[PDB]
Amino acid sequence: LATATATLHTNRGDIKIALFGNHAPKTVANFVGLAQGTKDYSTQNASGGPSGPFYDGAVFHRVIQGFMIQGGDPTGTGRGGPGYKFADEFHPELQFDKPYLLAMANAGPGTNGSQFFITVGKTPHLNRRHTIFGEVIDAESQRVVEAISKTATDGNDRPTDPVVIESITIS
Repeated sequence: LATATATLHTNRGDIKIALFGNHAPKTVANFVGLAQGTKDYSTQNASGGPSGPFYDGAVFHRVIQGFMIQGGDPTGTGRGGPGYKFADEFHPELQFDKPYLLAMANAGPGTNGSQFFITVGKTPHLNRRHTIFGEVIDAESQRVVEAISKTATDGNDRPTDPVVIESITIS
């Protein structure tokens, strides 16, 4: 299925994710573009600057145990994005019937920006509400995602110890 690989190098470990470029071409192209600094975004990146890799220094600001981990907001608040919205991409072969799925966070139809999430369980109520565009490959990466999901959080589901995406390798 996969047409490319992404590794989120976090301060709590690496997460190798297979990207579904043939099922969600625009979403994957958007994620890869931001990751590498190739996409033209109009806000600031997670390092506060105008250009380069968009997600470096980004946190997972929303972690809910046995549900998912969500990040990719340059402000780390949950209200931010790269300065644009774009369409969802639902594919009949992609649904939330396994854990460890990379998908886009959103505020309802057509609101994808930069925020994404990784599930830690089956979440069928998210079917046809969130674009799936990836899946974590190896068992070790699944463990990092698991450990991140179990981290201590405040009353808003924000981790007390910041989980930081230090950079992202594409390959």
